[PDB]
Amino acid sequence: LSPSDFLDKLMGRTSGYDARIRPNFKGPPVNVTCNIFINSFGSVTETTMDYRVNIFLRQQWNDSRLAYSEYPDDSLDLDPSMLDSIWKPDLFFANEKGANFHDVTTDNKLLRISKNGKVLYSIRLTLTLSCPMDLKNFPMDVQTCTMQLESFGYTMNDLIFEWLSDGPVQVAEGLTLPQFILKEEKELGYCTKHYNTGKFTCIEVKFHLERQMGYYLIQMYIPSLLIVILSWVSFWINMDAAPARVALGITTVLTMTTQSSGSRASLPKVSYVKAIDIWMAVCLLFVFAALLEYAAVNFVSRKFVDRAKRIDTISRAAFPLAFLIFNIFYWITYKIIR
Amino acid sequence: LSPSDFLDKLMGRTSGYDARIRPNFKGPPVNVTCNIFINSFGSVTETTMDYRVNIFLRQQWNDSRLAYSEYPDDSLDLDPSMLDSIWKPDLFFANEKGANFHDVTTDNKLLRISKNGKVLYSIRLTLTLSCPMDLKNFPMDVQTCTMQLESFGYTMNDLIFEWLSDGPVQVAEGLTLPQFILKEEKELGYCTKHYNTGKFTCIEVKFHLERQMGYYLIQMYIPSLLIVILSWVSFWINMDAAPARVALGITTVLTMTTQSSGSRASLPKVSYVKAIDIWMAVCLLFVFAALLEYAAVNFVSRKFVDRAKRIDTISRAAFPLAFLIFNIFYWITYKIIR
Amino acid sequence: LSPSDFLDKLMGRTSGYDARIRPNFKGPPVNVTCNIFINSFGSVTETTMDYRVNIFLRQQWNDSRLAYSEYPDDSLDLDPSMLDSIWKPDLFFANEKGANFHDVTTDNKLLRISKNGKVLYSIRLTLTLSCPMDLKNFPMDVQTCTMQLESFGYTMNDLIFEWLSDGPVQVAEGLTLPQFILKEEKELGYCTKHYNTGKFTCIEVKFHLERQMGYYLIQMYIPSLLIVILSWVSFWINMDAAPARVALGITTVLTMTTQSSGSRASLPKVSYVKAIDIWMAVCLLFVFAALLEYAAVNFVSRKFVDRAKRIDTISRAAFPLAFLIFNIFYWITYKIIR
Amino acid sequence: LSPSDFLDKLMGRTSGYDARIRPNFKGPPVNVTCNIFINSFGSVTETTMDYRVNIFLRQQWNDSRLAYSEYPDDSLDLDPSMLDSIWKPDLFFANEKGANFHDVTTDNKLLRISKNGKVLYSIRLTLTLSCPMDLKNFPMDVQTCTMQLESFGYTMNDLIFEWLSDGPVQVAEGLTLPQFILKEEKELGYCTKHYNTGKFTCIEVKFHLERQMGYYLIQMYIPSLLIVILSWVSFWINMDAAPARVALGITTVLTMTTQSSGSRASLPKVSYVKAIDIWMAVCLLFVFAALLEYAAVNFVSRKFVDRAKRIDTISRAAFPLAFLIFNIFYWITYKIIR
Amino acid sequence: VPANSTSNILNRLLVSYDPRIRPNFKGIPVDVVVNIFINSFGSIQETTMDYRVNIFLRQKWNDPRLKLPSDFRGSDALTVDPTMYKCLWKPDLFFANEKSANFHDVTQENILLFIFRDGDVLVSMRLSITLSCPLDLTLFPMDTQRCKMQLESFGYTTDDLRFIWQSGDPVQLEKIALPQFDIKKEDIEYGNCTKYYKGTGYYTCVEVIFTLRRQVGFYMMGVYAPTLLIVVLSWLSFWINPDASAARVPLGIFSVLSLASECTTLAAELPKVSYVKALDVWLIACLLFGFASLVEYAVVQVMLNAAKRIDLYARALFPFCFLFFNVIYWSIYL
Ligand SMILES: *[C@@H]1O[C@H](CO)[C@@H](O)[C@H](O)[C@H]1NC(C)=O
Ligand SMILES: *[C@@H]1O[C@H](CO)[C@@H](O)[C@H](O)[C@H]1NC(C)=O
Ligand SMILES: *[C@@H]1O[C@H](CO)[C@@H](O)[C@H](O)[C@H]1NC(C)=O
Ligand SMILES: *[C@@H]1O[C@H](CO)[C@@H](O)[C@H](O)[C@H]1NC(C)=O
Ligand SMILES: *[C@@H]1O[C@H](CO)[C@@H](O)[C@H](O)[C@H]1NC(C)=O
Ligand SMILES: *[C@@H]1O[C@H](CO)[C@@H](O)[C@H](O)[C@H]1NC(C)=O
Ligand SMILES: *[C@@H]1O[C@H](CO)[C@@H](O)[C@H](O)[C@H]1NC(C)=O
Ligand SMILES: *[C@@H]1O[C@H](CO)[C@@H](O)[C@H](O)[C@H]1NC(C)=O
Ligand SMILES: *[C@@H]1O[C@H](CO)[C@@H](O)[C@H](O)[C@H]1NC(C)=O
Repeated sequence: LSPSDFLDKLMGRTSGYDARIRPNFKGPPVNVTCNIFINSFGSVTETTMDYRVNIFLRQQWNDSRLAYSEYPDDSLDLDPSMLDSIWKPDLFFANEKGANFHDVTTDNKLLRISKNGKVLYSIRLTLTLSCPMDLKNFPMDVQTCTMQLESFGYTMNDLIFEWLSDGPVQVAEGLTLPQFILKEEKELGYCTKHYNTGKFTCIEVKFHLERQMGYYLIQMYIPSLLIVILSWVSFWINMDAAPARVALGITTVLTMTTQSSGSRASLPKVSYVKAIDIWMAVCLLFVFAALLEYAAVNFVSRKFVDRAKRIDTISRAAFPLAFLIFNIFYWITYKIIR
Repeated sequence: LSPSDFLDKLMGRTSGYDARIRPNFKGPPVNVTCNIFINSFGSVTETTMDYRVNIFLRQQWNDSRLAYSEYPDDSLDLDPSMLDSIWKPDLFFANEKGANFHDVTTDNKLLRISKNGKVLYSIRLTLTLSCPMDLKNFPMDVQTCTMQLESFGYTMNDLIFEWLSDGPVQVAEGLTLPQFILKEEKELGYCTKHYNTGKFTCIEVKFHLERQMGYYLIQMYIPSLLIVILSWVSFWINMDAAPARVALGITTVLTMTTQSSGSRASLPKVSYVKAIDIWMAVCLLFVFAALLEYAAVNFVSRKFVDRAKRIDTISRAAFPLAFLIFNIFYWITYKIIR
Repeated sequence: LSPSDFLDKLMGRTSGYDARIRPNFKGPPVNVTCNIFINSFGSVTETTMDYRVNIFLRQQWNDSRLAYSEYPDDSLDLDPSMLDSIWKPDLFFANEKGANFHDVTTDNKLLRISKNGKVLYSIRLTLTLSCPMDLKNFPMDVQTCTMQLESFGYTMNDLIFEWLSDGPVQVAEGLTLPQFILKEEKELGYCTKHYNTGKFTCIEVKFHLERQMGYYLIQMYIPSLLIVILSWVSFWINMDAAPARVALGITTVLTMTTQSSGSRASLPKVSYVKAIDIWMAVCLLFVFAALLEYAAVNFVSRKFVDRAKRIDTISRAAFPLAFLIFNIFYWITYKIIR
Repeated sequence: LSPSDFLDKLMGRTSGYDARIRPNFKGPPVNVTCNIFINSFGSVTETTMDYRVNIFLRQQWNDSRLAYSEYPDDSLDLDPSMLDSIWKPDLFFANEKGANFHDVTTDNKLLRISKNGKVLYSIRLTLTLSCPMDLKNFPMDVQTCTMQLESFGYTMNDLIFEWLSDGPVQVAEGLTLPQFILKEEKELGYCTKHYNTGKFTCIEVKFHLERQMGYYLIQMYIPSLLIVILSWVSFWINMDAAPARVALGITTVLTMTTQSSGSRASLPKVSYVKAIDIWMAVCLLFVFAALLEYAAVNFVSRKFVDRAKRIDTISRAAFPLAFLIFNIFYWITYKIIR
Repeated sequence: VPANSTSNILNRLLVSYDPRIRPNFKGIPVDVVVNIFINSFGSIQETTMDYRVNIFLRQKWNDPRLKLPSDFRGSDALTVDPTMYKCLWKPDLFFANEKSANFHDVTQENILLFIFRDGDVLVSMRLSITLSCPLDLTLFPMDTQRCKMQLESFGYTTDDLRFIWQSGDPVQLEKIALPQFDIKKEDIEYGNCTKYYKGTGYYTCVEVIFTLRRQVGFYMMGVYAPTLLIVVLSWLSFWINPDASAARVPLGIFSVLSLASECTTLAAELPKVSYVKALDVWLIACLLFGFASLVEYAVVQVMLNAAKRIDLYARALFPFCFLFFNVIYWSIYL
């Protein structure tokens, strides 16, 4: 009746249990029920195209070799120490760059056994997973970052993963990311990797991540706008103020270049065009057209100053309208219809 | 009488002790009285929202099976290498991002055993715990960081955590942070994680940190203030010497933009607005407005020079008072709150 | 007949199978066929001159004393635990900097057996391999990054690795490199290293990575061109507005120098000159040339204004011509290689 | 007879072998012959004063017990897994900071045994060694990176390391370095450490690194020289064309101080002077003196115009000559040394 | 048989020698003599307030159970395979002002072991430890830091264990040389601290304290003299006549621009500290001096609407006050 003798009979040395032998050997495959609980979510670095998660992974599976009646308790708590004696199914995260355990004062595990053998195995992991990104519309991007639970040694003919029915993927009440806002609607599916060695089972949970514009807004768009307003003040100037108008235009151009360098430098290296780049280059071309408009009026000057002031007023009344058109088109095409 | 046979009879091989079984199996739960001794504190980083500590964690409990009546000495210290045969409770930190031990010349550990059976297990640890910071008022913030001593594999029905009555959390005499002011008001609260499996205990300790703004002040605020007074003295120049004002405005605005870029670089990306960001942006705005007023002066002045000098004098005499009222409101509303 | 006794009679305590002794001892070598699956590819930092891969090495070989007749099924999968108890060939990557396995919930490795004696061993790995770069044409380069598999402690007389004939190197469907682009053609070969000990076998794959000019172009080339045109603007201004052109040229020079320094220092330290160096240096020269043109027209004038404006307009109408000629020459000499 | 019973009768639990001792205990010491084969070479950074190498170290020695007579062969190859059962001479690199084995598919080792007991033990090791660097002449230096081998628990009375007569140190064909030029003059020697505990034996090999100056040429020296040769044009210009000369001087000084700050802060922190710093300071001072000369001309020319033009021509014909003589001494004193 | 019977009858499961039980159990304490050897020293990253030392720690003590009878009569010492250092009792030692440490295992565990006849045991273990020493950066280029290393015990109280240094030559090092600092091998003060932790008892701790002096070479070469020449140039502008007065303004701008860039660089290069540093003192000094030159130009501009007289007073006052400031500054922060 003693616990030590009972465990020894169940799975210890004196038991007769074998670990390398999955349940139902040379028979039907296993049906594993996997869930998780997310605790820490962040380190979303577009540089490495990765994100960090700390998860209380949980796997349930039934092995008929663990079924008793001595201890009438339906469930049972064990010590992670001898856990390695039982058959714990192979598993990995095909989209992990570097993974780690957590070993602090004991092995972070939970081995809960029922009266029939419905083993439950909890394991606390940290994962630097990878999710490729499509930044065609970067600041307003809706990124889909995945986690793939997938077997490695045992094939689908012997090991079959599948999610839980109620609350398969959870999160910690009070979870907020600096930049993004994690959605409550996660997508669940199978991926079913099929290599040449055989058909390996697999899972896929996709988290949708919406990027809060706040930072890029209060840091890039608002400056660029103020700079364009300064350039329009420059538009609204006489012709004989060469130094002042030129100083204003060049200040605008240079601060625009600084903001563009910042934007393009806080990001990874890619081959396509980013929205922030579109906006920054458009404002840069606006201010450059202001400078070139001053140059044109100065060339026309040396009646001609009449037509010069005419084109000056025309530009003053037009370029605000062109910037309004660009603003409206841009915002409706990125933030409204997408 | 012998020490080695005594240990082997108490908690070794010949003993009837099983290191995988809490006392009172399927009985009342054991209540561990944890406590801390922080040896250092630092590496606080607002980038990854974490800090770092190295601590002599301790936890003491009671197990009757370790009662010895041979050694009359009440207490007793043992070799750390014996822990591999004793029941040390499972314990992890929830907000942990990365932890480790420190095994230099021995795996730093301590086991003490009283006569009635009371046990004390102490261990040195180093941990990069996570502290989500609310940077609404960044340079003057009061960040509330947490440490959650949590359990794993032992429900609240079998394992309970509780602080020590007197002086649970201690500190070292020469404990000082580079840019923070730690407080002796450390909050002790219950955390009581409730997962789907069961009710797991969790004990939180909260540190109230106050950032000291010496560095930020002398590195950003003071240079920006100097550049703004520079853009001010740009007014005391004569209009006919437009190159002076041109060069001064350009030199001021470019430096202001570069310093704002450096500021944002020293900080992470975040949706809400940061105080220092407000101040940097408004100083850039005052530079913009001063250069714009010079431009409007040149516009009005091709009498006209009379109005130009009038507005320039009004500016040179009032703009400082506007900066002053803004600064007093800013400091009085972002200093007395934090 | 339980599978425990089966594995015991096959490779366990019984069977006289000593993993220390390779098959065909004092006989012919062990012809290993090793193929690869590439799950991820990236972190190709030019500064470190290396590249990171997460691969699934799956090598097989036909040894003896592992065949059987108990299970009529041709194929067979075992528990990865026994993988360490049998002979695993000794191989390494002769161009690796830092390599590791991936153990999460189990040591990620696969063992498969057949009835004829064949064996398959597939061990996930992450390798930070080394690749030498010839950056003489940096933004347009086709790098031949090589991965070498070789042996250690087993000569070509006892262990030779020969690639698989059909589909030896594979890649994931949804693979995406941010900067470079990967080809579907890999170059397989033998390097057959010869040390002072004996002859060690070797096999090498060469991936052709072709760089995308997107980011480098949108970040350096386009702003450099816009700044160069900003400088060119100095020729349209009136000659009497000396301060305007002065400030313009000075700002152009300073910003171009900053951009060049940044872009150059972001790259590694190398003697061989790069094309980006050529471009930034010639743009620097062109800005300096506009400034020097202004200086020389001042030197000419102070009816000399006629000759001054003549040289000024000659510059304004010629410098862009030379810039465009040089641009087409540069692109046809650096881009045709592809 | 059989390889299993053979390796049992030899250096196995059935044999009288004792791996906890050296050969001929209480007798003469061992004459260990060491030799290393290099594979890679890099990470040479003056910041940490280190350099990285991955080497196939090799130690040959004598162990009379392993001599056998069952096989006709003279040399035999064994399994690395048996290495841990034979003697091994303690060995470390006294000038290391971080060092590691490589574990990929195995523990990368090699263990040959000749019929005369001559053992050959080879091990792959990656080493971040340290090199005290003397930067008296930084851009053109001849460093003396060292590698030391020495025991730690066996003294000269028992263990004696020795190089190999022929081909003790090799380098893999095709090896190239980014901005260094490895020399084939690798000078060997004995360091013979003498501690307060014994007379430890030792070996050392000194490589000669000849730095490349192409990067520093095309990034610092050539830009500085071009900037100075540009500034010189200001002298040829009349004292009336102020804006030209002032713009030239000011932009030259600004770009020169930018180059100085960059190329001075991108270096380690050393008290002693450096050739590159001498050159940067001297060019900065040349352009500074050009500016101060224009200032002195302005002051003189409040006849005076005659003295102004005389000083102008003197400067125009001297400063190039001053730079020529200084450059001559610089190159002919910092190149003749190597 | 030769020397294995020795090793076994001395310490193994074959003989009754328990590695877990300290010597002189329930008797006197254990006096653990100590002496260090420092092989490499540096990586002082003020950004983290730490320094790295690669050393050959050495500690000896007594253990009567490890006595060598005439069974070994060839020498007074004895060296065993380091692999058995884990089989005999060891003193539970650690470093308190430690952030991250590690052994050095390359071709073997770099451990050394000596045994004598009187029972005197000696053990050494190469170690690369990254200690921490809080910096007092008030005198930045002339900081006389005192970076420490306090070896503590753990598990054993002062009633059983007790550390003490070696009489002569306790901390050795050979041909040391650093890029920034200059250790004073004589000013190597060390002594007791004897931690006391509530709840457990008294723990022993012995500390070494190296006095590190920083070389002002790099800063005197890279910032101080440049800024000095900048402020000197600022004075030359006064000579220019106010009539044109179109380049004196950018000259004063160079006196502000360059100085601010230098301050920003040297600030982003050093750690974050509230207390002001002599470096920033000198920087803001030269900054305000250039600023004063520029505002004096502004005044003479407004004075032109006798200005040359103001320039005279400027040439008279600027250098005098600047040189008094430089004198007091050097006399303070020497
Ligand atoms: C596992 O699940 C599959 C379908 O999901 C089923 O066909 C099979 O019988 C199951 N095996 C068990 C429960 O052992
Ligand atoms: C696992 O255990 C048994 C089947 O052997 C059954 O009672 C239980 O429902 C199974 N759970 C599954 C298949 O999810
Ligand atoms: C822990 O506290 C509970 C309170 O419900 C008590 O029943 C139990 O006896 C305590 N533990 C011990 C070891 O007494
Ligand atoms: C353990 O139980 C004893 C009673 O035998 C009690 O005195 C002691 O306080 C308990 N330990 C705790 C509560 O930590
Ligand atoms: C292995 O292949 C070689 C050809 O490279 C051949 O000579 C040898 O006989 C083969 N051995 C086996 C066992 O297949
Ligand atoms: C595979 O096995 C067959 C027969 O057992 C043998 O002839 C052959 O050499 C082995 N190796 C390969 C690569 O086929
Ligand atoms: C090793 O070298 C020493 C000194 O050169 C010599 O005395 C000794 O005899 C040598 N050992 C052997 C094996 O002879
Ligand atoms: C090893 O021993 C042999 C004797 O068989 C001797 O000839 C040789 O010089 C020795 N060399 C070394 C390195 O021990
Ligand atoms: C070290 O100093 C402490 C100071 O209280 C003292 O108690 C202790 O005995 C000293 N250690 C010795 C003398 O070995």
